[PDB]
Formats: sequence, C-alpha cells, structure tokens
Amino acid sequence: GAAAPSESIPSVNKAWVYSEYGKTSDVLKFDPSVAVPEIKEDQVLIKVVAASLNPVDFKRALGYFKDTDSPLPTIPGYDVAGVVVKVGSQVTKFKVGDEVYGDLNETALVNPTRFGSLAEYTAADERVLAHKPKNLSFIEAASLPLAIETAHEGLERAELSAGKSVLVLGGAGGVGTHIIQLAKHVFGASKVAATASTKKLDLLRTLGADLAIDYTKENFEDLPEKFDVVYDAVGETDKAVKAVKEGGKVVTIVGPATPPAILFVLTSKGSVLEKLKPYLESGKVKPVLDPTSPYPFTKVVEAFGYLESSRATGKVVVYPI
Ligand SMILES: NC(=O)C1=CN([C@@H]2O[C@H](COP(=O)(O)OP(=O)(O)OC[C@H]3O[C@@H](n4cnc5c(N)ncnc54)[C@H](OP(=O)(O)O)[C@@H]3O)[C@@H](O)[C@H]2O)C=CC1
Ligand SMILES: CC[C@H]1OC(C)=C(O)C1=O
Repeated sequence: GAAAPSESIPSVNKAWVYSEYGKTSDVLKFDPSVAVPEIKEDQVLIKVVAASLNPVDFKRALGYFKDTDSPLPTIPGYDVAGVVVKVGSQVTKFKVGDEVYGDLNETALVNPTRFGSLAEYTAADERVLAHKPKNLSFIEAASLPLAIETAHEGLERAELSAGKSVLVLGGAGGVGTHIIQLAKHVFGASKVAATASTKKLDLLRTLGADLAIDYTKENFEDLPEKFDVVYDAVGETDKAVKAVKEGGKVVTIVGPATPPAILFVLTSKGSVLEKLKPYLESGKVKPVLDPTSPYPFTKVVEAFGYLESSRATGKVVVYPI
C-alpha cells in the first residue's frame, strides 16, 4: 500500500445531502458535485462501496440532535464499507488498498461528521475502522457496524456472561438481530428470549432465540419467567423493568429510561469489530439483510422511507455506490 497518485483522488463527487432539517422525503437531495472531505492526520479516505442506513440518520435529519450536531448541510450515513485510498500521517493500522468497514461517528450524537457514507468517498477516523473479513461481501460488512457494536456494548453494560438469561425486546431489527446472535454465540447465554410480530418468529429462532414471543398476541411482562438481563431495543422500559430478576440488569437504547433501566448511546470503535472478527469469519455470527437490500444509490430516498416504516428485518443497505 504505497500512496495513490494524488491526482487520482477526486476533489468532488456524488452524494446525498440535506441543507435543512426535516423528513427525508422532503429534504434529502442528490447532489452530483459535492466536496470530497480532506482527511485529518488520524483519518483515512475511503472509496465507498456500500453503506447502511440506521434510524439515527433520519432522527438526526429531523433535527433531534441539533444542539450538538455538525453544521449543515449534511451528507448522511454512519455505516461504511469500502477501500482505503489515502492515509493520514498519524495512521498506523491501515494502508492504501485495505478493505475496511466501520461506523464513522465515534459519538453518534456529538459532532458526527458533515461528510457521511452516502457519498462516493468519505473520511474516517482510524479508531472507528476494522479490516473487512474476507468472507463477507461489502454489502454484508456495511450492514454491521453501528448495529453490532450497539448490541455488543448493551450486553456488556448489562453484564451478560455465561449461563445467564436474556430477553430482547425488538429481536428482528438491525440491532435486535445482533443482540440475539451475540447473546447466544458470544456471551454464552443459557436462554435467549426475544419479541417480534407473528411472521418474524422463525427468524428469531434461527438467529439463536430459544423462545420467540409474538408481541401482537401476548405480553412478555406478564409471563412468570424473569430474566437476568433485559435489553430493550424498542422503547418499552416501563414493561422491561417488570421482566427482570432482582439484581438483574435492564438496558435500553431508546430513551427515556425508567430506573432501574439505563439508557446509553454506543461508542463506535473498530476494536469491537476486531474482537468479533473470528465469529464473523466462522459464520457463528452472521449479517442480516432485509430482503429489499440492496438499494441502488439512486434509491436512497426509498431506502429511508422503508427504514422509517419501522418494519425492517435486519439491515437496509445501499449498493452500488
Ligand atoms: N442508543 C443507541 O446507541 C442506539 C439506538 N438505536 C435506536 O434503537 C432502535 C432500534 O434500532 P434498529 O434496530 O436499527 O431499528 P430497526 O428499524 O431496524 O427496527 C425495526 C424492527 O423493529 C421491530 N419492532 C418494532 N416495534 C416493535 C415492538 N413493539 N416489539 C418488538 N419488535 C418491534 C420490527 O419488527 P415487527 O415488524 O415484528 O414489529 C422491525 O423488525 C431505534 O429507535 C434506534 O434509533 C439504535 C442503535 C444505537
Ligand atoms: C436515543 C438514541 C439515539 O442515538 C442513536 C444511535 C439512535 O438511533 C438514537 O435515537
């Protein structure tokens, strides 16, 4: 990985951009000529191959986090997979030509980049990236970082460990599909229970749930079974706290959190992906893609509209970019 010829990297590129807050159907526009970000010394420039959408992208675009956002206009997209084309002078872990993936924003709600992953090129901090597993496609890799890292961090915050039981509220989404798989296959849970609607129960079982609960037909909090860990990925902490054993832990990623549940927001770290690499290489933990994925780069507004419906099964990914 010697440097690319500097004139081989463009200074403008195609991207999706919004200039004011609002609904993606209203504000998200394609721009054929936006600046390619200049890298800082601890960043790399990536030729984007694929990107995933996350709810944070649309919530951010609605202005929910305006007080700590970066300045508009914004090119959205946190999740990226692609190929390194330039490395900053303090970078040690990556070279030109490395295939990488990660969630661009170390702190999702505080100064996320102006120059996201829904663009042909993006700048990424070395610290948020990992080497792409050779057995995963770029679509598959792009689908992973924000969700899998949120799953991982919530389970560590809940102190999940071998032999314990866990209940996942929202098992079929981008995050929940990884909560299940990590809980069973990485954290050694004895029993994994998860909620979803009627047609999604078989998927939950396939991913590692021992008990799949149809929330449209029964109320988990009214079951006699109580769990060592409850991980809420929906926003139902009032009920979650009724399903935990005394001394157990309840975490949520959708606030506000009713004590004793806690709310956290993930920290994006390439080291987490690196820790998970063997499970990803062996197939013990798999990417989960929505059947409508991938969406071409022309169809980003439609991809957002689908994610905004709250019905995605696993991940919504944009490819080719
Ligand atoms: N705090 C943080 O760090 C983070 C927070 N988040 C937040 O967490 C939430 C989940 O994100 P993500 O997984 O990407 O979202 P998705 O849009 O991928 O979740 C969609 C899934 O939610 C399921 N679902 C919806 N309502 C319910 C319910 N009441 N019970 C069970 N399942 C339900 C749907 O299954 P069905 O069709 O069966 O209802 C669908 O499969 C979002 O609000 C997001 O903003 C996400 C990541 C990090
Ligand atoms: C309430 C958490 C906020 O942060 C992330 C990453 C989301 O998806 C949110 O809504």
